[PDB]
Amino acid sequence: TLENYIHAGAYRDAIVLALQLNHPGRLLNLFTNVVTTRNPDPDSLTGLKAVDDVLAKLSDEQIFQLLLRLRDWNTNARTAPVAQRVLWALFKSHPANKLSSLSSLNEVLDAIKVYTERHYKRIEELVDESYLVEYTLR
Amino acid sequence: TKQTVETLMAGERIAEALELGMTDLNTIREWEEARQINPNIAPPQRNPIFVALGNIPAETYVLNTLQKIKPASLHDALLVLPFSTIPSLLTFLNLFAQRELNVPLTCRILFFVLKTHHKQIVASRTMRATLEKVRANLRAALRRQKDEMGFNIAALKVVSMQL
Amino acid sequence: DYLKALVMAFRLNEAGLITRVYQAIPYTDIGLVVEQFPTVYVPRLLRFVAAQTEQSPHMEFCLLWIRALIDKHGPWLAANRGKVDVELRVVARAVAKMRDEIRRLADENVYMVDYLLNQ
Amino acid sequence: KKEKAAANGASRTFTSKLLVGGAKGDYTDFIEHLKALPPAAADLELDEATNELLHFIRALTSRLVARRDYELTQAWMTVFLRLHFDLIMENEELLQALGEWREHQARERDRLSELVGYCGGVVSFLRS
Repeated sequence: TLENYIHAGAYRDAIVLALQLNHPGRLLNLFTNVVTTRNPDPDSLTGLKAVDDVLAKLSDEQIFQLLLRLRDWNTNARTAPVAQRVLWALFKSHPANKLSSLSSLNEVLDAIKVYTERHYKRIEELVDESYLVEYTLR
Repeated sequence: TKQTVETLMAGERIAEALELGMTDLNTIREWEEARQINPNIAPPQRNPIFVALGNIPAETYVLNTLQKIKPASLHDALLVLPFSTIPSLLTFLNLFAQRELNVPLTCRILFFVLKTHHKQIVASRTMRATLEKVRANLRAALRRQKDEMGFNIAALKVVSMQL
Repeated sequence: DYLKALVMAFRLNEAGLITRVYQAIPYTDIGLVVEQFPTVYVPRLLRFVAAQTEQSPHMEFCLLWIRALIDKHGPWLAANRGKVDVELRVVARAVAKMRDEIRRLADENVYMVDYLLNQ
Repeated sequence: KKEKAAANGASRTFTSKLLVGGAKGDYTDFIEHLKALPPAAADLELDEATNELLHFIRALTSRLVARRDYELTQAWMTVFLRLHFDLIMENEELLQALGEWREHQARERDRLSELVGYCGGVVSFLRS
């Protein structure tokens, strides 16, 4: 299965390198490009199964680093949604117990929780407004 | 006085952007229907601006010029448009929904449009059809991005309880 | 039919009667009724279905009433505003209280269910 | 009033009738029992397809398929899943029970949220 290591290890090595980088990072842009791929096949967490997969094999200190950046991507409305979707793939592919443990977690987790709640209120309000369409039509 | 210079400027940018984008969409669907006749030999020849930009989809050229306008001027600028532009706009709005491109923005602008064009939109069956499209897609988009944060906030509450 | 009775019950101003005939009508007829209903009694009617939303466990019914109301008499409320802006403002309050009470609890629960259903 | 005690619970022969509900189809008596006592923190915190939790969840599921008591259903369901969520994640039966509950719960949530959503929104628009 050496060919398999070669094909699969590509994006793994790519992302991992991104996370190692404490630079602003095209990590955002890698995720972003891969979560809105105009062809969403197959139907799963990121649309590219490979992304769920490399998400699963994740190094734990790097899971932490990923959250540390995620909380930063939640401050801007623009970068927010992609953050929400990787957060979603992350939480769905990992049971809570591995995640409860550490490898300073709670403060980051609370920034995440707070800002996620904010955008929740925002989007709900937008559904309420969005019904305007429903009336205008009929 | 000056407000109308702003408004007018921000009007022309969206109007012509929408012209280019709409023509582009129409050529590509033409090429679609043309290739489904004979798959071999059929070039797109798109407007040079897109290929100049790094060969981008119409949707995003439109979306960008939009996203670029000042929040405040966005209102009067929307209002100042000729109606001839409107259907195209809905056709793009649909697309913004279909790919979940900047939902709160595509919303805000969609409301601004509907608030000022009720009767006009509900008149022509074509515009109403595109409006049903954006209805569906924008509703589906909001749904998904809602449920996502819900699950997210459930898991966050559960690990916060677990700690 | 029912309409007739409701217009008389308002014509008499007798609150209890209005209520009896109000809860009397079946949910399928509400459209028909609100459609044929006199506009002058529409603001008053709103005040009523507002106060009913926030003082009697009949959610689906009252919300349906407001729904078919704004549906059939929306432009009217729009253009008029004036005193109706008070009526409106108690309807909004009324759905708001109804919103944040039935939403906040519901989806939260189901979201947790979802997480549990996924392990 | 009752909706004041409902918001009080979430801040803070019984099992007989509830288990008798398993024999029957209407947990109605039990529902009234619950509607009675104000310190449900004492009561709710309390083998083989005849343990109380499966049947309680089944009772909320039963109430959902009615057209009444959404409010106390949700109120009871949140304090249920406030402390029992770690214990029921271990068993399998109440998982399938929650899987059935989520169905009805979903349908009705959709219905009601479209209604209060539509109304809340359009009214917020009209007052502009």
